[PDB]
Amino acid sequence: CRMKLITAIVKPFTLTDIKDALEQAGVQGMTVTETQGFGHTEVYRGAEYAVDFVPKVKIEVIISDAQAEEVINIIVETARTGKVGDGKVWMTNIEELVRVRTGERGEAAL
Amino acid sequence: MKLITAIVKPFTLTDIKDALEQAGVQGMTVTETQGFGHTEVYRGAEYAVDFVPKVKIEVIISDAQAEEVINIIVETARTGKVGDGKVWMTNIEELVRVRTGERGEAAL
Amino acid sequence: MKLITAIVKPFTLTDIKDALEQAGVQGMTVTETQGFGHTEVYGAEYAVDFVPKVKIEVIISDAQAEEVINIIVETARTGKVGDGKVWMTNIEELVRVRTGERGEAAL
Repeated sequence: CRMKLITAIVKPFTLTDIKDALEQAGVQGMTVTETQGFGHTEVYRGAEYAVDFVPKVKIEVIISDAQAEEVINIIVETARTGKVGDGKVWMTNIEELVRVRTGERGEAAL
Repeated sequence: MKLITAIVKPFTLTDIKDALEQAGVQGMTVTETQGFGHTEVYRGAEYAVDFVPKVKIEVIISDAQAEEVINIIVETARTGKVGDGKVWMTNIEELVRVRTGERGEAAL
Repeated sequence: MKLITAIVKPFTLTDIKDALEQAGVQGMTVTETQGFGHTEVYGAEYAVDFVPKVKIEVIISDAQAEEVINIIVETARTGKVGDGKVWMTNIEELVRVRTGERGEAAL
């Protein structure tokens, strides 16, 4: 069983819907971090400073390769609003996974 | 090169930092992140109203040390109570030190 | 498809974004993160000192990966310790949320 990390950067107000849709599908362990994209600029002692940012959330969930397609579609179809900046979803390969409490590995750790 | 990522209870953070230093492992970075533990309805929409604070720690380590870094994090983050989190490894295909331009193992 | 990640000093952020933008590279996201700089106990130790950094991530094709890495390395460099690191990880699937485009079409 091959592990995969699904990462998505989406608009913040889609978070709860994304959570609920993944829970409904038996997918748990989602974590979320606040992040930013860029929208003008100002100068101060030799550096440029953006004064305008777009708030996003980065969500991550770990699942088996067999669920990956389903999970990606759930996130995409739930995060979409039709406006620019709806975000991206990408997959990365996980070579080893350990559940801290039990020491379980692989599928036993999902 | 390998990236070790772990999401653990916040209060284990500097025990983990100390344990990795003792094993000669440095370069850790930490970001605050949230898990989920309840939901509220407001105008036909659902809003998560309950989050669990965690920290996301990342360390870049040679393949030779990857397994002991994983097991050091696991034993030090472990409380036995639920929510202890997870540790995982992803492959790094290129690594560069910004200041010197060194690449690969020279960049650790 | 490749993910470029960099931990850099926070005052380089908009310069790096400017440089990448001039090279036609878009989609950068940035997250505040912390490195370590003394300690007291409470029964666990507690570090009272952290060094602020910014994590930047940009997704690019294999073809541009080396250009992007050098732009970030060159723009983020100050010459003083703590300048950070840049690393590349493989992306196996990429989807643009608004359209459903995949792969190269999702950049």
